[PDB]
Amino acid sequence: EPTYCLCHQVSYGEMIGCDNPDCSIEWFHFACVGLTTKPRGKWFCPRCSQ
Amino acid sequence: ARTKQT
Ligand code: NA
Ligand SMILES: [Zn+2]
Ligand SMILES: [Zn+2]
Repeated sequence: EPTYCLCHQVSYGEMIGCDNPDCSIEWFHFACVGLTTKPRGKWFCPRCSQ
Repeated sequence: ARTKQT
């Protein structure tokens, strides 16, 4: 099973993809990045946003 | 944003 996110765990629940094509993680669990609902438009992760 | 359900 592939792992994802800042937390390095398997996919679960809703996930969000980072819009930096060079992102090293790519997919994140909503709660790990402080989200309850889908943001509109492009989104970048905390490592990409700084 | 792009999202998926597991
Ligand atoms: Na990292
Ligand atoms: Zn996570
Ligand atoms: Zn990123």
